[PDB]
Amino acid sequence: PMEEEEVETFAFQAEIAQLMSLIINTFYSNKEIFLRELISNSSDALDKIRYETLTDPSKLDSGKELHINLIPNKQDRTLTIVDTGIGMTKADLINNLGTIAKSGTKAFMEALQAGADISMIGQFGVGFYSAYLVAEKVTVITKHNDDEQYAWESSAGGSFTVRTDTGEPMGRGTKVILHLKEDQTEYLEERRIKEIVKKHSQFIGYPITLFVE
Repeated sequence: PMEEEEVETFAFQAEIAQLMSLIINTFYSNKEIFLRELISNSSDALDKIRYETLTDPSKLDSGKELHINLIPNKQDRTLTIVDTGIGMTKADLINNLGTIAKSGTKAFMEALQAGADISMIGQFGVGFYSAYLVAEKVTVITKHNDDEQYAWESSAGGSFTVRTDTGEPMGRGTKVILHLKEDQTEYLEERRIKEIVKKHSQFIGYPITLFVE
């Protein structure tokens, strides 16, 4: 018979929701920043796992490769960004960069002592939301070794849903699926992608691969 997947609906915090409204209902010229910020999330996520392995190498069972993969789908009108980073936990998903702000990143304190550098955008509620400059809806599927695989999703409107993901398991890392707006079909070209990544993501200490259909 059918299975009833568990679902949970939350609302964006007041100022975040208004920011979401601002982004979508206002025209911006330099929309291309979306890729730079999203790549930063992936690299920072890779830095998280990078530092995990020095103190606990067994976290690499779910994957040792550290890279960013771009998968454009010209037929679906979707741009998929996948990384093999630390992945996100149910806590990190809901307490994302935006909900927790001006509170101070707790992990950063102990991470600093472990020898970690400042490369963890987990508080600044601005970078991640750049996805809505090009996409109408973004879904983020992630799994962290210490947690299950979850799917976060929202079409703005002040609300967002989270659910346990029964789909394809990535092992470890982050999968962000951007549903680009109809007027944003330019970012489905392999050339346009390279244009942005070379320019904005040139100083990435990890391999970047674009899968061109």
